[PDB]
Amino acid sequence: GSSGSSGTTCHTVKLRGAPFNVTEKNVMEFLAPLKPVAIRIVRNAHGNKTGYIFVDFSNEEEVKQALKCNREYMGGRYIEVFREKSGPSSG
Repeated sequence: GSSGSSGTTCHTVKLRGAPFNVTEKNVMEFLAPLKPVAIRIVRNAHGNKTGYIFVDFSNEEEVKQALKCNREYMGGRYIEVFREKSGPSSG
């Protein structure tokens, strides 16, 4: 209703290029030593991990550092980290 006001959002990071045997653990060790708040795995329509994992953090730093770990390899596939400007996605 005629809204629109900039407001710092909850920093969020996205991870893609993960195998089928990927879990919250892998993400933790991948994002480590950083420690996120909640690791939400993108479950496609038919429930399937299609190279996509939403991870949130407490302080911006943790996130800013998360980007550092770019062009990495875990599980058995190339991973690409991206900073989600918006932030929240679920709902």
